[PDB]
Amino acid sequence: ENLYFQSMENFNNFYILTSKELGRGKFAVVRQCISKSTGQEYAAKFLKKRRRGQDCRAEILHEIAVLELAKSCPRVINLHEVYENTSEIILILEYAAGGEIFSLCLPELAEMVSENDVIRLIKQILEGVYYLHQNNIVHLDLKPQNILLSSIYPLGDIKIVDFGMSRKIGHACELREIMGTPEYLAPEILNYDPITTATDMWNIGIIAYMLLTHTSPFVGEDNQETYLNISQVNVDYSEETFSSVSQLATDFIQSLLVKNPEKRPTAEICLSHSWLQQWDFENLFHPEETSS
Ligand SMILES: O=C(O)CSc1ncnc2cc(-c3cc4ccccc4s3)sc12
Repeated sequence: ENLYFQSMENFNNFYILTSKELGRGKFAVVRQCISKSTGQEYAAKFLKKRRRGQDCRAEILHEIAVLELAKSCPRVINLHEVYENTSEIILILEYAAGGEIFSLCLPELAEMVSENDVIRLIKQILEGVYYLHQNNIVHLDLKPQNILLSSIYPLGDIKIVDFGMSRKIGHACELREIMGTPEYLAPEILNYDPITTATDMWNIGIIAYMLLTHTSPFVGEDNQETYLNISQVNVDYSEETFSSVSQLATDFIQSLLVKNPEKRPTAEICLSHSWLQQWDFENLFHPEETSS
């Protein structure tokens, strides 16, 4: 195999890895790096070209092609550079210093996140997913671990990451598809129904539910119970779980967590939801009744 991307010798001339390991999966590791020339921080993602006995360089090229298309969208993590060695393709990504939005979904941080914050983060996620869907990209892995923040103190802006599972509308629900984290899989995936933009909208429903309740809508004692919860759309909307959650947020979640993907609103329709309509109080409102 000949290498396509910039050499490893150039990587090590231009960047130094730091002792901050950001992430590790079976066939990928993310490590913080610093430009030796500017001191700017980046995330270096090391993708193995050989996985499960399969040559994956074509799939990695398709993933880079999707990041490259979304680089005008500030809700999507930006790709800076690409390097390659014998076993890895290395993505130099924008560093999202706040880490995962998942942290905001733990009971511990609940008291540090307002309704205002949750409304803004969901609006920013919808802006990203709107942009992807207008370009016929379905992300298909929008778990809260795949939405990052530019900062937590104070609360910054969202960055969608990890286009490993992304496809076009109408692609087959193959073996890769049906191997997400069980609790985050849409009902149409459990039924090997075809890929829809509606699958991402299901996941935005889950993210809102988790930010607002600090609980998982679908997870059970075991995968069997998780799969029953999803396939039956068995969701806890109890007075105890929702005592401090507004009706408008409940409406937003309930419009997305529906079994039939065709009944879920689009990203565009979600951006017009009454829950997300808020006036910045520091701006001067111009009413319908003019002074003239
Ligand atoms: O998985 C991927 O496809 C890319 S992951 C990634 N990309 C860009 N910037 C950051 C910052 C991270 C952070 C993770 C983490 C964990 C603890 C404290 C701070 C942080 S900041 S992960 C990441």
